[PDB]
Amino acid sequence: DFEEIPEEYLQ
Amino acid sequence: IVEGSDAEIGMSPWQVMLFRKSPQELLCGASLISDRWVLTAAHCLLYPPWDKNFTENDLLVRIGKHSRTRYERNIEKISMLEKIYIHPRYNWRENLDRDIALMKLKKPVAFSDYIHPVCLPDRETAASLLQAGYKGRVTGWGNLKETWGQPSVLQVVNLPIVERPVCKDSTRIRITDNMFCAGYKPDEGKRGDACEGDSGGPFVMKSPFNNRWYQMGIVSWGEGCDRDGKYGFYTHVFRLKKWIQKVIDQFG
Amino acid sequence: EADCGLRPLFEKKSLEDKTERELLESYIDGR
Ligand SMILES: N=C(N)NCCC[C@@H](NS(=O)(=O)Cc1ccccc1)C(=O)N1CCC[C@H]1C(=O)NCc1cc(Cl)ccc1CN
Ligand SMILES: *[C@@H]1O[C@H](CO)[C@@H](O)[C@H](O)[C@H]1NC(C)=O
Ligand code: NA
Ligand code: NA
Repeated sequence: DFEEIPEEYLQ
Repeated sequence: IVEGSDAEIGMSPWQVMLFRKSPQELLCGASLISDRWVLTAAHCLLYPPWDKNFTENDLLVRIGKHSRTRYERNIEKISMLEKIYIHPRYNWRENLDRDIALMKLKKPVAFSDYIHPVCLPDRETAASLLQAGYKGRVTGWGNLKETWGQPSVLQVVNLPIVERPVCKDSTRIRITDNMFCAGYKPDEGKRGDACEGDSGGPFVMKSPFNNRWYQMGIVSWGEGCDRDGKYGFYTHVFRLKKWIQKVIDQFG
Repeated sequence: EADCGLRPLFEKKSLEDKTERELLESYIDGR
């Protein structure tokens, strides 16, 4: 339901 | 937020969304109190009855948001946590007494038109404004009703502080001096409340003395959402400010 | 902190939001 956030924040 | 309205752009620039990394979902609200510190409710991070015990690496904060679900490119900023601090006398076993926590960000966030800190109350501002009938404002992306559903954008509701005997008489829980309650009475012709997902967000008041917004409360608990004869309960930020200050002074 | 609680799109521009007056009207102390 949430738009994917940029991968940089999940690293 | 039940029976609120859509926020205006930049209306609550201290609003923070606590966001779970995996699965990606809303966890809670929170507020920005400086370029490096975010305030929330302890039960957003630690609540053993519901098997909740998040660590720093489980979570992100999202600051500057308006839309609930969108990635707000060039507006919101996403920060990682350096460290969580939960009040050492937070009482999750009984009544959520001292329901307060701080999160230190890994790097300072840049302020903007959409990102700006709220003030914490001094003793005198708290004494003046924390009075029955005086209204504060609650914001969040939590559910729109107790049973259902969820908002497109940040919701806002203004609610009056309630006399302490009325708060106490609305519940079987032991209320403490570290809590206050707010909401309309059944006979008052207006309604509104926080709800699931609004936990940890701010109850703010605009001082009429210096025209600044102060965070008086943290969204803590309520028996359902927006039920007649129930009220929302908020952590009394001023009463816990010495602890806030001790944490920031020691670890900031 | 010196600038806390003053919103860029409201207080900093002397613009009021649509419901803040409801809060002010509830504050009796200091009138
Ligand atoms: N045990 C009691 N007799 N009273 C305390 C219940 C506190 C709990 N409420 S609850 O989750 O809706 C469950 C409930 C419902 C009706 C009666 C008893 C219990 C609650 O609010 N909790 C339990 C842990 C998380 C927090 C919460 O949901 N906070 C969000 C919140 C905050 C506010 Cl200010 C208003 C409403 C809500 C939504 N319930
Ligand atoms: C919360 O979880 C952490 C996991 O790092 C654990 O060390 C701690 O004992 C837990 N606290 C409670 C009250 O369960
Ligand atoms: Na009671
Ligand atoms: Na109610």
